[PDB]
Amino acid sequence: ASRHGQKGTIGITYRREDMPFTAEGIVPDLIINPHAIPSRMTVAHLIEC
Amino acid sequence: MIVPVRCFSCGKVVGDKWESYLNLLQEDELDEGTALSRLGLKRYCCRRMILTHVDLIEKFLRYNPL
Amino acid sequence: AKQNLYNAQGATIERSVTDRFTCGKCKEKKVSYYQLQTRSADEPLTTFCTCEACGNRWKFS
Ligand SMILES: [Zn+2]
Ligand SMILES: [Zn+2]
Repeated sequence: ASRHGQKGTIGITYRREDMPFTAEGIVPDLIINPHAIPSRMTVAHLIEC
Repeated sequence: MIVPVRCFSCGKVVGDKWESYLNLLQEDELDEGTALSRLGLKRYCCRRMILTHVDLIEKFLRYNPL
Repeated sequence: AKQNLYNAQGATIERSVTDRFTCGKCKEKKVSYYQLQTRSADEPLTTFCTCEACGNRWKFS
């Protein structure tokens, strides 16, 4: 969970070579779904990021 | 705790750099952002670990076991 | 007598509207709403609906 009440669990795991990746190669640690944003109204999470 | 080995994101070895990053802030009086730059960590996934790791190991170490 | 007749007839709350949705039965845009949340905290408000072209009620999630 975050510091904003976004509790959740791990669905599955991936390695880097099929994790998505950005131009500098910063491969992310973890990906959460966008739909947890609007209905939860958790703006400060985004601001923190 | 020690510095981690091996940044979780990227994989570059970190841990050689720790005491260097310390003495960059002890006598060289240097700003820390430039300290990491001069240490040579230009991606930021690597940069977060040195900048946020806390060293509890010596606070452990000040006991007297055996 | 005029003041008495005015005081006889009572509450007339009037249901402020918008024009975005259409009626579930009449299918016209005179729609009025409300907000509050009913169920537990994990979900948003209820988005109550109240048509005024015919008086219909429905709801959106
Ligand atoms: Zn890294
Ligand atoms: Zn209607």
